[PDB]
Amino acid sequence: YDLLDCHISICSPQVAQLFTDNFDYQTRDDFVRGLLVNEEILGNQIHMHVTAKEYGARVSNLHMYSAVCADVIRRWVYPLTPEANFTDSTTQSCTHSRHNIYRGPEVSLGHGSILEENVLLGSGTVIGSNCFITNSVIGPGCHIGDNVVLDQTYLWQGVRVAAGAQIHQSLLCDNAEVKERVTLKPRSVLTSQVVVGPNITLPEGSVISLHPPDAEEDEDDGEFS
Amino acid sequence: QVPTRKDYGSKVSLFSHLPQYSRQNSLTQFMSIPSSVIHPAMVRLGLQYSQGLVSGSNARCIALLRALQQVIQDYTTPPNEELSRDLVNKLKPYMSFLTQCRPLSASMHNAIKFLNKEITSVGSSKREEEAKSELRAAIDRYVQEKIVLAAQAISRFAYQKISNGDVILVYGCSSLVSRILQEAWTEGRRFRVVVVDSRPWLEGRHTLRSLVHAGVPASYLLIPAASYVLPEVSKVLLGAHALLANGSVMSRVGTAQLALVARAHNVPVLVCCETYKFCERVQTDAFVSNELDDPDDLQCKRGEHVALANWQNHASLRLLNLVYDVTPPELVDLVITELGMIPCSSVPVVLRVKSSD
Amino acid sequence: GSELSERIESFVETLKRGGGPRSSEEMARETLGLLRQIITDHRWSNAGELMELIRREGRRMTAAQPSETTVGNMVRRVLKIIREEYGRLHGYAQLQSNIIEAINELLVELEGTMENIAAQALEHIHSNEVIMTIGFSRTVEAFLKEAARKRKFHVIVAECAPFCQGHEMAVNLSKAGIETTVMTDAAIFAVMSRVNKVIIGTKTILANGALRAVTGTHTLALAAKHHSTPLIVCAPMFKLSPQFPNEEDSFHKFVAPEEVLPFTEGDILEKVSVHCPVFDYVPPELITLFISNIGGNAPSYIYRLMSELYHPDDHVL
Amino acid sequence: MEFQAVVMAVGLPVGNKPLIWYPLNLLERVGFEEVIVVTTRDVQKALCAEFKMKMKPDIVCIPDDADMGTADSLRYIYPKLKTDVLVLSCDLITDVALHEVVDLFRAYDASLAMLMRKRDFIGVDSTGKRLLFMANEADLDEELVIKGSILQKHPRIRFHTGLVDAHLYCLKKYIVDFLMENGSITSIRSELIPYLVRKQFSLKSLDIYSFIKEANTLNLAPYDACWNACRGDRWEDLSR
Amino acid sequence: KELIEYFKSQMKEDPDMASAVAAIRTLLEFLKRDKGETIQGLRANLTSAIETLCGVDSSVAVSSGGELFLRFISLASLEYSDYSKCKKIMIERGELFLRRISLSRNKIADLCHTFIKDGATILTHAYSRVVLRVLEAAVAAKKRFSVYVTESQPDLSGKKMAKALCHLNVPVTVVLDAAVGYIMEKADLVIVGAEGVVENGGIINKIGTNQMAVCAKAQNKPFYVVAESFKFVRLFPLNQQDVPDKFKYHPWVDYTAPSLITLLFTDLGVLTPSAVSDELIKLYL
Repeated sequence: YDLLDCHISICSPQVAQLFTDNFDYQTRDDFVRGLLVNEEILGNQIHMHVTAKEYGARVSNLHMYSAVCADVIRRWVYPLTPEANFTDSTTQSCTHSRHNIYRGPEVSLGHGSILEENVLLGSGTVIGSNCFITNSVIGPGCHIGDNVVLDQTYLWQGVRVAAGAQIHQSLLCDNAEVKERVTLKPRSVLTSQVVVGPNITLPEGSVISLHPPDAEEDEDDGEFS
Repeated sequence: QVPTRKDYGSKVSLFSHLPQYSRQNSLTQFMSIPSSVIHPAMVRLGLQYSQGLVSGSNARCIALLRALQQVIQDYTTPPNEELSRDLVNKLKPYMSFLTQCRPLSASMHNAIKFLNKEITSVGSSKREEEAKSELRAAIDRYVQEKIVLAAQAISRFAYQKISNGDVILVYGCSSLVSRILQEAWTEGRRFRVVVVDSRPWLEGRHTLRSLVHAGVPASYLLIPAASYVLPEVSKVLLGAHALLANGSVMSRVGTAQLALVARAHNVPVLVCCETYKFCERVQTDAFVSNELDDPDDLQCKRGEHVALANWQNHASLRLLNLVYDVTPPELVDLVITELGMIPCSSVPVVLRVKSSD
Repeated sequence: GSELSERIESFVETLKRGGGPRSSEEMARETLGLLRQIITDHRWSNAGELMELIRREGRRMTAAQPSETTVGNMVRRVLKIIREEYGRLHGYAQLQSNIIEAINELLVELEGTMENIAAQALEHIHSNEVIMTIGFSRTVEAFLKEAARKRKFHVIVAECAPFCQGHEMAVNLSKAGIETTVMTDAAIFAVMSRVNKVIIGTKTILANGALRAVTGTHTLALAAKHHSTPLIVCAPMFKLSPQFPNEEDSFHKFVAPEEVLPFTEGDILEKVSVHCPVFDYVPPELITLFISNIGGNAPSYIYRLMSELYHPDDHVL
Repeated sequence: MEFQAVVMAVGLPVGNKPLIWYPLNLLERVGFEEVIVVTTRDVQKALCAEFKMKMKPDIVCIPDDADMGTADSLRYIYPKLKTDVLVLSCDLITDVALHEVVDLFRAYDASLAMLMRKRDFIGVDSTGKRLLFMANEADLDEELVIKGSILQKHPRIRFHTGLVDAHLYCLKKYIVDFLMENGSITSIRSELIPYLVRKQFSLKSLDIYSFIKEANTLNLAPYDACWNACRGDRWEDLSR
Repeated sequence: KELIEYFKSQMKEDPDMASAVAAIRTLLEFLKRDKGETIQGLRANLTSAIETLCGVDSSVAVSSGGELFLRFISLASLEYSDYSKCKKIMIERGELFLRRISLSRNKIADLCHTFIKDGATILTHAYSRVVLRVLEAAVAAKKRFSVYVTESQPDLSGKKMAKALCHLNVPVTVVLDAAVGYIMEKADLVIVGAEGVVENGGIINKIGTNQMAVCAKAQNKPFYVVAESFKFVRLFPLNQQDVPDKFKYHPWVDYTAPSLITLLFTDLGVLTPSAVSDELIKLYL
């Protein structure tokens, strides 16, 4: 039970042969669950390798996304680190400070803004005064207000956070916006320029997007309908 | 009766007088299964000491006193003898067997001394089970006060010193320092703790657990990263295992080195020790009296390049794993005892208070 | 042409991914061969155009890995060689073969470095001596394994906690019979009372005499300064860098924290902050003597080797 | 005294030597100054007179009933035991050094410690000493089931198939107290193993330990292992 | 508030009188004027008295003397069971303790001035009566030496010390307070008066002391510290902020490491700095 699946299954071309034969095998665990229960027909014993000194995982939740991102920021997938810039792009290069603080170019921090643990700042993300950012990834070209807290949060590019906003364990997608006097709860998802009006606190289960039936609701300049 | 354990591996030329045993073999291969020479509780204590299951000094002394309670409860009086001489004549093979299992800590030595002073001070006018219940009551009252009340007093004296927004550095595994940090986190102080660990015990992970089950933000690193983290560290809190007559701190092996780097980074160190872990015995280095663990404990798993696997085939190869070392009294600032905040230069003087003089 | 950029990009992502190759003298030979391939596969009229070119690819190669300074100081040494030849030819067409023969002279200088340190190694070892080293370096183990040919002494190889590479040094020195003692990294001040001198290597010598090296050796330098024992830094002259310590905080190389705290620790890995710096900073006041292939030098003499091997106009690269 | 050895006889000395002599000799080698032996009455209630004809220092032979089990054998000697119980059997000739199971009983303070030597599928933790599961298809309707708490607390469990019980146990006082308080158990090899293995999967709990030896093997009640007993006693009893 | 008025009347009537002895006399007068037959009722009144004496005077010796007086009251309350005889016992014992304290400075002078060589150089800090008493006993013992006194910028009292020494007709020189490292190599001994001694052996003094102490450490000069026994404080300042901030108010108090201090000169004698912790643990706060 001590085996986290990395889904890096290296194969022989007999896998494609058995997938051509068995049309009912839809995905990987279907293939292994059909291969293990039928042994004297189509024998094909699957072998295994266990890694103890290197990292490997994938993402399928907000939980897997948050855990893998917290492992990337805490350098568990070294050499693949954001300050190394393995993708050669000038808009993604960072410098590694103490306590895993990654700082990009032209950030323009303000007075009183404290970064304590596991903070990444992209290209051109302006940060106001008296902020408190921890365990979080901030995208490039963002705008942060004043007297804010941001813990375990994932801000993507183009977002705009006003003053007094308190954001915990959430995810903000591209070009987002939030007004003042807002406080976010854990496991909140904001998706592709959803604006949240003032004096509107979201519950724990919160996914708001532009599509009505796929998300829980659709927001506007006012959060009430 | 009781033989001696064979010395394992090639000993260091500087550590030729100190014994170096192995954990894979034990002394009970040539002993009775109903233990006749040694008490069954004593051989259970020796087996749980030699295998490394009880390694903390307070836990070692507590399990030693529990085994002594089981010895006294299962003790009878022979004819033509007194209890005060037959008990000290019978406990010395038990302590010698415990020494042959593992070199004794200073808390165990002071517990042996206090038990000898207690069981020689009983009167002949008392009965058998009367004196047995008196000695059991003295033992658990003694361990009750000079563990729990001393730990509470040391934690109360440490609460008025730890500030808010502080950074505390700890090393190793100990009950007292983790209790201090737990009571300071629950009492109202907001701080983060940096844990320093060293090979091959990896016991600080234990107190790392004791920092995350209480909700304290923690940081785990090793003794090469202590030089990197000590510019950030404001205060260093350490758990002393033994305090010597010149103010020296006999403790786990990464403490005097850590105290020297902390003094080089202008960070004051704060050892935490009780009066029953003191010594009138004094030493100035880690060479005249020290514990030697197994030479087979230093090998590692870095792929499949174990270089120290067949180390005994090399005749000119020496392997050494030190347990305790000695800090000079020039490096340690605080000694937080239940009587207050004393320097190291006050360590024997409190002993003059603790000898009822 | 194109094959030049093939080899350059292969070198760049080789430095980006891992340590390729393992030891540094092969890497310096690769850097000098790549630089002679760059100067033999291009066209220029002025030396300054090749100077701007080499500055650009030096910026690229140190942007591949900022922690490893050997490629950068080799680019800077080639730049100063080009500057010296342009200065001695200015006071035109024969410049290229002059830089070729100068790079060949630097290669003959560089292949015979460790054996020159071994030739001058007998001037620092007496009989029945206690030596303590840290990490693993082929220069120091070659030093000790040939100094044991005429002397008999003791070497205490202390392992380093991120990667215990001192076990390889212990089993390589124990084959020569130098009475090797293996210890941890926490007992250094526990054994500093008996160690007579400290003979270590390094990764990069800085401009002020300071040095980055394998981690835990600043503690060893502090203990050896406390006990007033001399420090022997057996280091070649391609680990000499003009990069100052306080410069954009890009000093330490942080690696994966698996070797400190494994992934099977539990749910407590989420609320913990584990750092693993594999390098450490030693100031020049905690260093007694450097040993290079040209001889022994003081930490109060590193500025002269800096001005003799590097130019102050190329510190930004 | 720490242990009181109990030797069971439920269906005996058919071989090159007496089958009762090897366990008693093993016991009397390392300590065990007083041995409680249980006589057989299922096949014939006359072997006790054959049991009192040896030359040991001290034996305790008791009469027993015909229809009885090992749990009933421990419940029969309950008012005469005051310490830990170390159970044996007659047809068990072992060259294994006995002190490993006693070291595992003392070092971890286990509630039951047993010895096996290479049907019954057992699962033991990766340390190789503490067991977690054991089952056979004599009492299993389904194929195999594993509790979730023992997988959350112990993520890798090594299973073994060819291991046979040598019937050398180490019981504590409260185990025999619960066995006397629960009279529904008749065969202690299937009762004290499975119920304590289920109760250990609860913090404060009990510990069960096992030693898998690779030196010799035990025997059986039938004639399947009666051919190798003489070959074992011709080459293993010369040192004893 | 009659307590602060009596304290200022006792402190302003004599310029040769310290603040701590005036605070102990004020505490004894308040205990004689209390007449409350209660142990805790007297302890709370004494604690409010020391609260007033610490809110009025920001000196460390005032709170130190009040804590010693409170420990003396606790010892006298724990000794005698009945309070009626214990009140007169406290009054007589406190009067005899004040009589012993009022002769302490002369004892320091005859037991301290023996160390100063003839033809030497003295380095001294700001104004206090103790170093004047030691130096006047030294010149009464027929000794000649050159004196360098720190000007002590926040209140120019070292110049008043130099004026009091020129009226004594001794060679004294006001040296610049930024020049205590300039004249350290000529100062073969550095004797200084302190206003409070913490438990490990360090001292609480005026702000220009501790740097001079490290000038005594790098240049191997014996840094002698002179202080009485009522200045013993049951505190442990680790860093320079770890002193209580009510005694600071440009800082006014510097903590001096006990490793930088050679000797102490108290009423018990010439002591190692480890003796203060011995007296403070048999005194038990």
